Order: sequence, then structure tokens, then C-alpha cells
Amino acid sequence: NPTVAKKTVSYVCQQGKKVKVTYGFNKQGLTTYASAVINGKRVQMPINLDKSDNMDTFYGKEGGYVLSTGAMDSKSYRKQPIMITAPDNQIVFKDCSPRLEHH
Ligand code: NA
Repeated sequence: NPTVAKKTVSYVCQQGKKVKVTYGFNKQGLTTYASAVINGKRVQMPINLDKSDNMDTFYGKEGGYVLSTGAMDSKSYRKQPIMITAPDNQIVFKDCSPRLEHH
């Protein structure tokens, strides 16, 4: 198993939507998957190495839910805004930033 740690981020999205996403991480601090409960079911989206590059990271298969964001690693992951697209190509969580909890 290359996943050795997992970390969770809470987001606030447009249209008052909220989503919590758990990311798996390997020993190098890269990510291995994104997971979120979507319509009361957990959806597991492995990192898509066909689509991901130096600028953009994508999780999920073609035909499924896809999380898209910027560069993701153990340094960056809690600062990156995300979006989640449904299998039918509708954006179901839009313009999601990680929540400020600072006093
Ligand atoms: Na993030």
C-alpha cells in the first residue's frame, strides 16, 4: 500500500454547499486518492495520473466523479481550492475553498 497517511479538509463552496475531502498520501508527501461523501455515499477517487500534471491534479476515472485542483502535496494541500464534477459533467461542488477556522 503506497498510502501511509490520510488528511481531511473541510470546504465551503458556492450555493451554500460544503464538502469534506480526505486525501491519501504516500511517503514522499504526494497524494494517492481523494474521498468524499457525495449524496450520503462515500466516493473514492484515485489520483488520475493520465490527466494530472505539474499544474493540475485530477482524482477519479472518466465516467465517474472527478475532483480537480492545483498541485497537491503535503505542503500545498490545505490551501488549494477544488471543484467536483459529476459523471454527467455537471459541477456539483463549485469554487470550493478550504474553510478559515482562525480566531
Ligand atoms: Na485543499
